[PDB]
Amino acid sequence: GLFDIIKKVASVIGGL
Amino acid sequence: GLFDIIKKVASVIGGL
Amino acid sequence: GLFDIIKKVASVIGGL
Amino acid sequence: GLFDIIKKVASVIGGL
Amino acid sequence: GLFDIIKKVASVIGGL
Amino acid sequence: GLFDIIKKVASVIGGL
Amino acid sequence: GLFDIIKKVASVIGGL
Amino acid sequence: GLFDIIKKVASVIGGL
Amino acid sequence: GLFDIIKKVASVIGGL
Repeated sequence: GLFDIIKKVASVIGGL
Repeated sequence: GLFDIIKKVASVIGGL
Repeated sequence: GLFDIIKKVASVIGGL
Repeated sequence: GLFDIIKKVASVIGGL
Repeated sequence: GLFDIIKKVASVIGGL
Repeated sequence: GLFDIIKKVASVIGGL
Repeated sequence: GLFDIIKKVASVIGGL
Repeated sequence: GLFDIIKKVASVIGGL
Repeated sequence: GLFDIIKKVASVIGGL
């Protein structure tokens, strides 16, 4: 039982 | 039992 | 039981 | 009477 | 009577 | 009568 | 004789 | 004779 | 003879 919401985000990823 | 919200965010990731 | 909210944020990650 | 010029721009909007 | 020029700009908006 | 010029700028907005 | 490798990069250019 | 490696990078360029 | 490595970096350039 978990709730997760990722919303209205923008990113410039130099890593990963 | 957990609630997580990540909202209206932006980033320039040099690490990772 | 936990609530987490990350909201209206920006960062320039030099470490990680 | 007004002049407006938005030129050579790029952005990563976390808000709005 | 006004003149506005926004030129050669970039941003990572965490607010708004 | 006003002149405004915003030129060659960058920012990482934590407030707003 | 030179070696050049540009790898896994992303950018938001306000200039140029 | 030179070796150059630009790796896992990101930037928000206000100048240039 | 030279070796150069620019790695896991981020920046917000206000000058240049």
